Amino acid sequence: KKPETPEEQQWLVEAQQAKQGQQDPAMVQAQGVLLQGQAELAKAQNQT
Amino acid sequence: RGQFDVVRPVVRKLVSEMRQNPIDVLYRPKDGARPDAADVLMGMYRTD
Repeated sequence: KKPETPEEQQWLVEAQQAKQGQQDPAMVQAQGVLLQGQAELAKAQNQT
Repeated sequence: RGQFDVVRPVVRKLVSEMRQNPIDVLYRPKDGARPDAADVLMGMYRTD
């Protein structure tokens, strides 16, 4: 959307870069339920 | 002296229709204007 500064400015730009910073690890972390299946490949190499 | 007065039912029909149409005050801001500029005029119109 980008700031249009209607009555607020400081809280917009601050939390804008902070919300974008949350998105980057979050999408990778969402794969965590499927990381259980990837961990089977890790355990496969570990037992051997 | 006669009357049939079908005149005034048609007038009263139109009178009841224009009172239920909403014409008063709203105010929408102009291009590049803040959205909180409308309630200044509309709010002080409604006070007095």
